[PDB]
Amino acid sequence: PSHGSLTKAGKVRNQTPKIPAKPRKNLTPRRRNIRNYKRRVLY
Amino acid sequence: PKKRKNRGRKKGDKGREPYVYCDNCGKVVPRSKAIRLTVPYSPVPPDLARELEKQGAIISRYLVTKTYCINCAVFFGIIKVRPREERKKRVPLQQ
Amino acid sequence: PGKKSPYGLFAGGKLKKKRQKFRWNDVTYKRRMLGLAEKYDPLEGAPMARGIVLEKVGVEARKPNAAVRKCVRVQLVKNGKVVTAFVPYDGGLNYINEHDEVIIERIGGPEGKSLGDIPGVRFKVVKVNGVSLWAIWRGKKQKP
Amino acid sequence: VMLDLLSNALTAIKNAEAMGKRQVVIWPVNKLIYYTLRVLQRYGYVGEIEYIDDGRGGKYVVQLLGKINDIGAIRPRFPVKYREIVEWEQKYLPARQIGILVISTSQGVMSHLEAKEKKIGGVLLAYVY
RNA sequence: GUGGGGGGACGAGCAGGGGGCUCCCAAGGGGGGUGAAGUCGUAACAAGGUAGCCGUAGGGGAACCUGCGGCUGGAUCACC
RNA sequence: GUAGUUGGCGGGUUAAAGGCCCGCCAAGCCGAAGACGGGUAGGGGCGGUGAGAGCCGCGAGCCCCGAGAUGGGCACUGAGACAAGGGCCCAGGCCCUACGGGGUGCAGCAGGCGCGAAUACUCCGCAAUGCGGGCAACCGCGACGGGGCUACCCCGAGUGCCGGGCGAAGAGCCCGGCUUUUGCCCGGUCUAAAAAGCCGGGAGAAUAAGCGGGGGGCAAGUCUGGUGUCAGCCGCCGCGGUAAUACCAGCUCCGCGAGUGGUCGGGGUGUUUACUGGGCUUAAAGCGCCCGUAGCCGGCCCGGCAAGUCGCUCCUGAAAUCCCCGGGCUCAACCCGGGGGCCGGGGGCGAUACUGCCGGGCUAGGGGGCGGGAGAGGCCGCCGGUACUCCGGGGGUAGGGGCGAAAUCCGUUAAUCCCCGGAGGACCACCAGUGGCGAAAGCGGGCGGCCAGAACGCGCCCGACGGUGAGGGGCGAAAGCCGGGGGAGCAAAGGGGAUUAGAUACCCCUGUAGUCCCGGCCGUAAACGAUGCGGGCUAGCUGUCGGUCGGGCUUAGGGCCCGGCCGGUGGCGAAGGGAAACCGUUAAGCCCGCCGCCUGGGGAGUACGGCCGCAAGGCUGAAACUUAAAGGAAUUGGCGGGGGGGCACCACAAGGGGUGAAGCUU
Ligand SMILES: [Mg+2]
Ligand SMILES: [Mg+2]
Ligand SMILES: [Mg+2]
Ligand SMILES: [Mg+2]
Ligand SMILES: [Mg+2]
Ligand SMILES: [Mg+2]
Ligand SMILES: [Mg+2]
Ligand SMILES: [Mg+2]
Ligand SMILES: [Mg+2]
Ligand SMILES: [Mg+2]
Ligand SMILES: [Mg+2]
Ligand SMILES: [Mg+2]
Ligand SMILES: [Mg+2]
Ligand SMILES: [Mg+2]
Ligand SMILES: [Mg+2]
Ligand SMILES: [Mg+2]
Ligand SMILES: [Mg+2]
Ligand SMILES: [Mg+2]
Ligand SMILES: [Mg+2]
Ligand SMILES: [Mg+2]
Ligand SMILES: [Mg+2]
Ligand SMILES: [Mg+2]
Ligand SMILES: [Mg+2]
Ligand SMILES: [Mg+2]
Ligand SMILES: [Mg+2]
Ligand SMILES: [Mg+2]
Ligand SMILES: [Mg+2]
Ligand SMILES: [Mg+2]
Ligand SMILES: [Mg+2]
Ligand SMILES: [Mg+2]
Ligand SMILES: [Mg+2]
Ligand SMILES: [Mg+2]
Ligand SMILES: [Mg+2]
Ligand SMILES: [Mg+2]
Ligand SMILES: [Mg+2]
Ligand SMILES: [Mg+2]
Ligand SMILES: [Mg+2]
Ligand SMILES: [Mg+2]
Ligand SMILES: [Mg+2]
Ligand SMILES: [Mg+2]
Ligand SMILES: [Mg+2]
Ligand SMILES: [Mg+2]
Ligand SMILES: [Mg+2]
Ligand SMILES: [Mg+2]
Ligand SMILES: [Zn+2]
Repeated sequence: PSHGSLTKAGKVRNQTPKIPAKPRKNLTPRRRNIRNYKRRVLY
Repeated sequence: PKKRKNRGRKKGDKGREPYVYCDNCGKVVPRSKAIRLTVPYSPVPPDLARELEKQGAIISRYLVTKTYCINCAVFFGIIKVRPREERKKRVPLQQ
Repeated sequence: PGKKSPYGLFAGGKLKKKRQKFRWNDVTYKRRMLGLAEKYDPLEGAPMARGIVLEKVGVEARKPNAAVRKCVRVQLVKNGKVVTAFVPYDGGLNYINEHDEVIIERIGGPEGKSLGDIPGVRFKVVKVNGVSLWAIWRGKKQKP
Repeated sequence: VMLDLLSNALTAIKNAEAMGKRQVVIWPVNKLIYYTLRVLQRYGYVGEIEYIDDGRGGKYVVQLLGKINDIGAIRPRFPVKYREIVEWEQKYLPARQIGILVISTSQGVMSHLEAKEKKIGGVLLAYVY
């Protein structure tokens, strides 16, 4: 059948190279709606 | 899908048919759904020059009917596979 | 082939009985009325249950797909029944160990049956030793 | 076996109107049929109504004016109240200004407009539009 | 106020059978069904190479075969 | 099913009626309008969902009624209990003890263990609301009130505003200014006291955003890296096997936001439960056919009633909840006040069209008749027709029979073929038909007898007597079974001869049950029009059958032709219907009734139970589990050991030269 096995669990996740990610804080609802109005309705 | 409105046999308002036996066969079907082709038939065809009007030699002809099931009726060419439009054409079966 | 059937003005009870007779042709109504879920379900109608992991197993995906989906065998505490529970997430099986208490939960899929290409698996692991496997996989928590 | 002369007559009228005939003959008949035809003629859906005295109960010859879009007898004969007239109105008729229900009340067979005017109820009979 | 013997209604409990409805356990089977394609044939689909199918009975490694009656959902909507 | 069970009579007991209990007497009582039996469940106000009908119970919390206090019983006191923090006994636990005894069961408010996916403080007060006691003042109250904890439900807000720059118009950073909700500190008020709330005061941008997702459904990336049908995604469809928009990460964008997600259950979805409002020719689905009980549905007119129905009114349907309106909390959520409903019960007064009841009268549906015809309708008896097999005799030799070819086989004790006789079993050729009869199954020679059921014609009789029909029945091919008779032909099983790789098949020879008759059982079928039964309406044209009427002719006949009606039986085809094939006055159209059946596939006509059967078996008839389709009609193609036509020295025919064998080149 398939060439998979239980010994190969997590292979791709363990093998992918770790790239550090920037810190980020999401917006509050009012600021998000402000941003969407600014970027979509406006220019 | 239902081929033909006849059910394949013009049986009439009845429940069961007396049914017959096929010639060269025996698969056959009832009185309807069978072929009953008629031929003139006479022994020794075109000897009427050398017989009949020589000696006294009075011959006889006998009209003869042959009954065939669907398989033999197709087999001896008495029935073809006509198209859908021509399936409802009323033709005699070459006597 | 004509005129429903009991249409009379004083045919109300007969119409009600006739309509109630044909509700038993519905699989859902019959199952709900006869309690087949609470008789034959390993979860016994609960949205989740507890179990102890016995062995790690790998099921083969259905024909067009090629993969070994990794599950475990879990024995439920409340009934003792042993059922195969899919362990989701990449590398999720490595957070599972034998004799580990796990939270068994319905895999989803149509009508509570098996999921897309996994044949005959109805459950999946949500918690491992009291900690959610999602949090463990994401690193927000560590398995105790 | 014949059961409802009213539904029989109404469906005969509908069939004749579908075929675009000028007159429809109605046999057997009763006073309910006569009053229903009277209400229809009053509202213009049915033209002249001639009685024929055959020995077997009488006949009604009704002239059709091309005015019916759909006719039929509401069966069962549901008892309806004055406050309940409006939902049956919306149930059987198109538009709030088009068509009429026919009702049999203790003051006689009338339209749903006349029933709402009199503030009464009764038994629904048919619809016209 | 009582203490004995007896009778009475109510009536637990413990002894037991009787029955039922349930639920498990069992050496061994018994008909089945799902995989992935491993063997044997080729039964169905084309007049599928013996037209097909239905009920029934017998027979056979097996698909199935044969007898009887039926159907066309036939390969015939068609004698003279 | 019931046997104190149902009722009566006389008593006892009770506060009081009652088989509540007792003595006698009778056989009664319940049930297919579903007894009894099993299962589930406290009932209601009410709640969720849907536009609504409706479906569901989250019918937990709040209010009303019920029952219980570890299981099962029985009593004291008292107006009231057979009494949750009172009593006695059995059971089954547990705690203390000085062994003699005693106490105890949190389903009270906290709290602990256990179970489970799943849970709050061993807190404060009798100040509000009430209650028991008291003349009262007052007292008590784990009721109640207050806070605590907890992503309980609803409501209102914050996590900054303004301008400039960089950034991209974004995020973010920086610069200049503004504000202080909020968070923090203080005072008053508030609070039973606290906490919180509100008023006021202080510093300060300062203290405060996540969850899910971006291949389609479905808003958001063919951007970058990694992996390479592995790892993983995936409610469904589907990705991943080197260039992944779907997996792992980065960047970036999207949805909602103090929430956002996963799994469950309900509703929507769903016209997949269909009253509104589905379907049953072929997709799932008309019982094989008919008789009929309950039920449901039922012709016309007149008179009476006023039961259903309709109108108004009254007594009601607790409160909360729900809808509308006004008002009060900063608006809000919420609270207060008024109207409505809360789908119902009953009383009074009215109406009579419709339904029902009662009475009288009809003939339109139904039944019963009379007349001349039609019919393979049935049962019974007698008879025939050829064919056939066999037997006996006569003729005449040597083959016959069979097949693609044979062979087995029959024959020299004379076959096949011919003739003369006899016996036996089946069938009823042509005529003969989408012809007839019958409910279906089914029925095909003639004559006779006994029955049955229709159509037609009628100024005949009765007067709605009708439809359908769960349950209940009766009839019901073939095969098969039981017992008896018969047995010509055919022929499962079986034997043999062939064919084949095999041939336990297809071909040939043979052959037994069986096929036929009598009595019974079986009770099934592609028992089919795959089309339930009854009635009405809706263009026509055409073949044929029966009756009848008008005209014409006459094989002068019971005959033929044309036209009309009624009733069958086929074809084409209006309107209309349908997914389409197609149906289309013989509807699958437009309607009025009643019955049966269907609710994706497989599992599976399976298992269990019951009933029926001599048996085979039959009827009835699941679930677990598994699956994303199975399926209908039609279109294009492809193919066929189906049909038809056309063509070709990369086909054949008529020819010529060759290659295939030897040596050598390749
Ligand atoms: Mg038949
Ligand atoms: Mg699936
Ligand atoms: Mg084959
Ligand atoms: Mg074949
Ligand atoms: Mg055989
Ligand atoms: Mg044989
Ligand atoms: Mg008394
Ligand atoms: Mg009693
Ligand atoms: Mg809706
Ligand atoms: Mg509570
Ligand atoms: Mg007790
Ligand atoms: Mg007590
Ligand atoms: Mg307790
Ligand atoms: Mg407690
Ligand atoms: Mg107080
Ligand atoms: Mg909020
Ligand atoms: Mg810029
Ligand atoms: Mg304070
Ligand atoms: Mg995220
Ligand atoms: Mg991504
Ligand atoms: Mg999009
Ligand atoms: Mg996705
Ligand atoms: Mg449907
Ligand atoms: Mg079908
Ligand atoms: Mg039928
Ligand atoms: Mg059946
Ligand atoms: Mg059948
Ligand atoms: Mg009344
Ligand atoms: Mg109010
Ligand atoms: Mg109420
Ligand atoms: Mg109320
Ligand atoms: Mg009947
Ligand atoms: Mg029946
Ligand atoms: Mg037989
Ligand atoms: Mg024999
Ligand atoms: Mg033979
Ligand atoms: Mg059928
Ligand atoms: Mg259809
Ligand atoms: Mg047609
Ligand atoms: Mg069945
Ligand atoms: Mg059984
Ligand atoms: Mg083609
Ligand atoms: Mg040549
Ligand atoms: Mg050579
Ligand atoms: Zn033949």
